[PDB]
Amino acid sequence: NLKQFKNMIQCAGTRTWTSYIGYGCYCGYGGSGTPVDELDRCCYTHDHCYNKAANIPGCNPLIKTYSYTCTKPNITCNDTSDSCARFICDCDRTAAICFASAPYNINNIMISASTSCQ
Amino acid sequence: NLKQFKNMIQCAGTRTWTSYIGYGCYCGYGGSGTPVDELDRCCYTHDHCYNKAANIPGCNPLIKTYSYTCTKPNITCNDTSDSCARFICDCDRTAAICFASAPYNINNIMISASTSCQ
Ligand SMILES: [Cl-]
Ligand SMILES: [Cl-]
Repeated sequence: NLKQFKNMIQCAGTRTWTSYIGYGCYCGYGGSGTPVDELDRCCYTHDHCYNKAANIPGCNPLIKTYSYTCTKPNITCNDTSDSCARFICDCDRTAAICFASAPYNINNIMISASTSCQ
Repeated sequence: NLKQFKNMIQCAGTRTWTSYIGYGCYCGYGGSGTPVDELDRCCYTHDHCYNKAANIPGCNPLIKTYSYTCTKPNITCNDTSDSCARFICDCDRTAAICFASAPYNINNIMISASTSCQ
């Protein structure tokens, strides 16, 4: 679920979830336009991943509790049988690692209302 | 913000927000397909409202705190000057009221993976 995604974020990276709350055109709730950079691209993919999760029976991306472990900075998704669980854990793990590896452009914090996200 | 929306939900209606965590094709996170009914259309509109809220400077739908009052079952949005606050409070008030007046088809709970939402 979301609380797990937040912990995965700090597991895999140096920045916590709050630094992404309002980044670019896609980090944080919804969004539109072209993802401004790699990081934004990360959030763009994650949004879609969550959308697809809904296409799975009894699967809610924000409340679904999955199984995972953190051996800082390593994240491991343990689910195999529970498809919904494995799918969402993958979404989050992917995003968490993506966030960690991508550069954070302070120039792109707060642009969702600018030409950039049109 | 989201916490204010939850309270608005039980202010205006009988059912609380948990009642709308996994309903139709659009209640809850994201969604796709055709809203199956009135209630689902309520959620469909809200989602769009939130994602339009981003096109406002310093406006994040999930964390922006606005001014509102609840005189059960009446919700009043107080903001005039703070455009972001005013716009978002409206999104939430509209949804909250829409949820209250719309019928709750239990038959439409858990269908996001079915043919209904494609
Ligand atoms: Cl398993
Ligand atoms: Cl005011």
